[PDB]
Amino acid sequence: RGFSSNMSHSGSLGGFGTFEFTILMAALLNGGGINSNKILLHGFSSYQLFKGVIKYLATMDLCHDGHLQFHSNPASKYIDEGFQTPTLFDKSTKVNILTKMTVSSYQILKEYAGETLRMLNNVVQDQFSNIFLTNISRFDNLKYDLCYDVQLPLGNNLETSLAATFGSMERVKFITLENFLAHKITNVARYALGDRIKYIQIEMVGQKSDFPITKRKVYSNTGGNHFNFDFVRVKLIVNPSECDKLVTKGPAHSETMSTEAAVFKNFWGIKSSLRRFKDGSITHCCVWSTSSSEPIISSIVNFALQKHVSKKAQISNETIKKFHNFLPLPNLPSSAKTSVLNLSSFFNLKKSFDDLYKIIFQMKLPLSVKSILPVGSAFRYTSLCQPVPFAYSDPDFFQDVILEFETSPKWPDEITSLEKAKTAFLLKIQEELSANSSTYRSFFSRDESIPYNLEIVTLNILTPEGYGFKFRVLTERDEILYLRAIANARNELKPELEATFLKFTAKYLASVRHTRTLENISHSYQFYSPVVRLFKRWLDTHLLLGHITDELAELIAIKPFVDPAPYFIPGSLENGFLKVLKFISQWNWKDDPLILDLVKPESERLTLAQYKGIQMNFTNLRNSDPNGTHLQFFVASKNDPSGILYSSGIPLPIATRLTALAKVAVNLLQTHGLNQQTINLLFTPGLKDYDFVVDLRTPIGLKSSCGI
Amino acid sequence: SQVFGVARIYASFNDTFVHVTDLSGKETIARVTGGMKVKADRDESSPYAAMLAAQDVAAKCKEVGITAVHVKIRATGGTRTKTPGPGGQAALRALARSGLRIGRIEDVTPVPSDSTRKKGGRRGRRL
Amino acid sequence: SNIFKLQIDELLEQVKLKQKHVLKV
Amino acid sequence: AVGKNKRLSKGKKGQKKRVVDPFTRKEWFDIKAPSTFENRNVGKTLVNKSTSASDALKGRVVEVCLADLQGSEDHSFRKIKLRVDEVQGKNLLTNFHGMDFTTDKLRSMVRKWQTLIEANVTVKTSDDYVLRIFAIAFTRKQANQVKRHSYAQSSHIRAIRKVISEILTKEVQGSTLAQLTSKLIPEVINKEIENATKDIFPLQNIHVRKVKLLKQPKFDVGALMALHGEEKGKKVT
Amino acid sequence: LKEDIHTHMAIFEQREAQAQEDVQSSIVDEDGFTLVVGKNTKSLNSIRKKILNK
RNA sequence: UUAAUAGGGACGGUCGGGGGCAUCAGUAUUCAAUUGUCAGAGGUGAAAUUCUUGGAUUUAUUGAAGACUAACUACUGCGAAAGCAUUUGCCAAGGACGUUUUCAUUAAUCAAGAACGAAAGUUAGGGGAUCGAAGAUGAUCAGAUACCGUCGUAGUCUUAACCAUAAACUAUGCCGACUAGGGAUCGGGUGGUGUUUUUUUAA
Repeated sequence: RGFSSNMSHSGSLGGFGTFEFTILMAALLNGGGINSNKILLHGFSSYQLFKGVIKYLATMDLCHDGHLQFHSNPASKYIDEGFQTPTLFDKSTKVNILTKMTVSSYQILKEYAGETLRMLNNVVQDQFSNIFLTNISRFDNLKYDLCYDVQLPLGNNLETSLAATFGSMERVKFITLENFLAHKITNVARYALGDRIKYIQIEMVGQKSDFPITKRKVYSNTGGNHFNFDFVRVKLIVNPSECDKLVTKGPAHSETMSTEAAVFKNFWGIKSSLRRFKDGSITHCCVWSTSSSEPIISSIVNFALQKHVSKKAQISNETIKKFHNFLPLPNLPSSAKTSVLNLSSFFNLKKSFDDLYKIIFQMKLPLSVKSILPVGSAFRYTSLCQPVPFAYSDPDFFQDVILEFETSPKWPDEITSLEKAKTAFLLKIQEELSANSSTYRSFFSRDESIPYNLEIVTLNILTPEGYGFKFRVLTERDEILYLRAIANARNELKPELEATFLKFTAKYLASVRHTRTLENISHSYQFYSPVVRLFKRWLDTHLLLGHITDELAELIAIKPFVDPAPYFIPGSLENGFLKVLKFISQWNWKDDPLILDLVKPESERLTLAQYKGIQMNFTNLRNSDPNGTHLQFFVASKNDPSGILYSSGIPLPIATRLTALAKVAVNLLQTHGLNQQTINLLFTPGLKDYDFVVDLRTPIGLKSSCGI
Repeated sequence: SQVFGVARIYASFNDTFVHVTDLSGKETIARVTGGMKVKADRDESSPYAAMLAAQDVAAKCKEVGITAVHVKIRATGGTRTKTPGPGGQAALRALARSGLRIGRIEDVTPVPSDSTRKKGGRRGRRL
Repeated sequence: SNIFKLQIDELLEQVKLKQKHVLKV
Repeated sequence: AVGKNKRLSKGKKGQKKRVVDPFTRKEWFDIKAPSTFENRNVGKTLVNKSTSASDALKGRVVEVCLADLQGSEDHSFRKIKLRVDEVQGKNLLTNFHGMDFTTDKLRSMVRKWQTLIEANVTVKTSDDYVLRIFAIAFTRKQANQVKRHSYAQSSHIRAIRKVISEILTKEVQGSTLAQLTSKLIPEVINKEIENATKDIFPLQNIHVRKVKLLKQPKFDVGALMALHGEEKGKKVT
Repeated sequence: LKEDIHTHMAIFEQREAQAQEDVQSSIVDEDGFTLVVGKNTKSLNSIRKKILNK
């Protein structure tokens, strides 16, 4: 977790080492409870001693409300009062060991203790490697959602104003200017962002601690014996729920301006305003404007930091800007101002579907309509480009919809007869739809996705709103006929027929379940929507989407969220995407299966019996396919217990290519830090290793009809 | 332009309660009974008490702004009678007489699938 | 639990310092 | 009895005065229904103004007939309970809270010379909304039947009860509540029961009698906003 | 498409009708063995497949 | 030697509000938390004790306790009787039907004795919502409403044993033959037939 016993008021995450860990052992082995009762018993094993403290740090608060006192030379007692700073007092020695702990670092420490406690209590999955054998501190971007590097002015000494701000009063409180500026940056940044973030870390890049014997104090090349740092980096854990809130709520209005209102007006200055809302409340509030290139946080940190710390500072986070730009910008009104967390484009598509959803039911048919289930990509907030009215060059323009009529015994028992009855339904649906509702346009098309099943015909409905929907029948007899299909086939042909059945259930049966779960889970994971398109965009640039079914990319892209350990749930596009690339880089799909609990953050969680069943499937498959030539990625969940549904038919070269690019991408990030040049290098294709390359150009440009 | 209430009438054998509320129900808008509007207790269940009770809420109903009400008539229920008495219907008449827009009429008397023993005993009651 | 206990013991012996480098210091 | 001859009661000494009209402080609030229903307008409600108003507004449950929400008299005998979950700008976002029939229709349904079969199941949907369903069906006579009654043996009632329970469990498990409500409005569920029970016995008047929501997971405003399909205020110049 | 579907259904219905009559026509072997056919059976080919399946 | 339209047992699919042990639902009664309003609420032929401005009665969101299975409920079902009405599972038991399976008179009546035996009652624990002998108290005015109202002990429920009484009725010993027609119903079986059903999962 990147925790050390070193100073943290300077800016580095740390202060908590063995000694603070081991000293806390003894305090709890001598008590620790609110009743001075022993929390740890001296007969405990190594596991039990470690568990209680990971539990202790997780739930008892030692900084704001509550503090612990012990006796080195007397049972340790947990006091409810707190000193507003991390404190483990020792009455025998009158020292607080937790003085080196910063307020900001303590909550980050408490978060790691709690989330490990959840894995420690976990029984379904083994968590030994994640808790101990995985370094989360290698990359700041992977560990932290947003990073802003601030270049202080005149950096062979800080400007007279900044040196003046430190002033005599703060040497006594804060011995070094590096310590003081970090506290200044934390307080203004914490206060400015407020609820928009969970945790904030301020780090002094290029701070040295060792100097030659010939010299009295450490010398920084920029410092000039004045300031031991090159620059500061503001690292954040953003809160997706309220990160993109347009307004920062403040204290309410009153006859006499309150102290909270006083600090509120002074801090934001002209940016502050008193504004009223529909509910009738009058409160002091400030305004921000959303952008498709940057989050609201970049605007707040820039304005807040310039006003208070230094007007000459330079705030820049270009890395996050590039990823936002790489996401396609739709051709809708006010697209640039729209935030990347807004799903309004998808919602307008659903409302248009709802209008057609009503027309179809009131229509009279020989069989009553059981249900209409939209299964298209845009319905699950995953389409690479957001839906655009009349932008029919988008390949995702026609959204799949499954129509199922009421069960009847009059279905043809011959599958080619079965579908020609299915098409006869859609034919009638087309006829009265054309008559009653002429504003809707429609046409039929053939589907050949199911191998050998050449009679499938689908109705493409062009809604007046400017959206396309594609309709196909589902029939209860259809499934068993395929089960009949495998049984009668010759033993040599049975493996081929089951493949036909596999893609049938992938499109008809399991497709419904995939959209239902993903749509619901996507609400909790606000940043799943943006990241999955950018991952699919990355696949397209390297020519991998053609062999990779869209579902497989989705199940891969959701792994960092349902299983974020040892990391936290991403709240940024750059953080979420790189985590997907990291997982692929370290994924051993030959020996390690990929299984997910598509559930909201803490039922439908995989318990032990269902869990063991899935590995048993993996071992049996790998027993027959040890090299993994036939199957490479084993992706399973509650929806897909077989684990081969969405990862079958991919050539081995594409599977290794997917992992090959990920490792080189991670190695690229290792050799050269995240920057503009690297990001372009990630998202551009080599096209050289391919044996032969063919260049095509379409007669007309397809961007404007694609909604980009 | 049409704001709705729920006019609840409880027609007991000895009294009639006329209670008008919002659609959800916790907020009482106006509640009056026969006891409000009569000088002797024996005539609390009388229909005359119900009408002057029902008229009182209706004027109070027009005060707050409610112009329509959904009627949910009921009786004492339990192991007693299931049908609202004459007081309940008379109150429903007056609400129409007041002019309030009547939305829907339903009987919400508590019907037990299983009832505890009645007060009367074996020989019976209501002699 | 037994799996976790053995995993601890394997983890320890990997990271135990070599006693020869102790005697050197 | 307000009469003079009526004896004074103990409560009459301490009488708080009507020096405040309550409605002077009450503030009207508008209710909206989920997008599953055609008519989103389902009236309004009133609460004391914030000193807050929201705390009372959360937990508000309003029961309303489908005919108003669907604009069709075919659903006059069905009611839905809507619970308020979120408030913004005097608009109360509600979610499905229950369903039930009018007493008169149930009473008219139960008739003599036939067998009443009722089945209940406790099941959770995919969104972890634990709910209980109640379904009712009645036996019917054939076109050429000459027997006065259409009673079915106990083994048959059990066979039907097994078939109905399977269908209700299947429908709820493989659907969301919003999807589940979407099936309730067209009453599709009854049509598969009568065809599922068709080879067994002819039934009439098959309906899902009642829906109860036993438990709820953590509230999700993001999901709630999606089901209903943020706002800046006004500078005080 | 309209003509193609209409021709295909008509041909199927004739064949399905003929198949159902064949099974339920009191089939008797040359040795006077009367084949048992259950109600709702439509095709003799299906009967053979069950004998094979079981 | 038969294998009694005597009998026993077997075996096959059914059938039952037959029995016991668990389990699920269901409103209703009482109580409790919160929630909005305010003067009576309750009860009688008429009234009074009683509760209520610390908010009664009534409104809604629930939760807890103990009983108990409405409407469907019928000259219908099961059990020797007394009695038995929610769902599901377990344990065994049973009438009738079918049998080209099995014993071969194993049967009828009947003492003492034994088992069961509505409600009430008894011993010793648990529980105690409702109803409620007893007792208390309000009112004691008016004959169709003339004995009601409030509190309510034992009891009403259950565990382990006693008590063995009912208009416990066909007001009517048992076993076995023969001595009229008719068509309604319940369970089983046989044949026919065409509607409902339905299709290589099974059934």
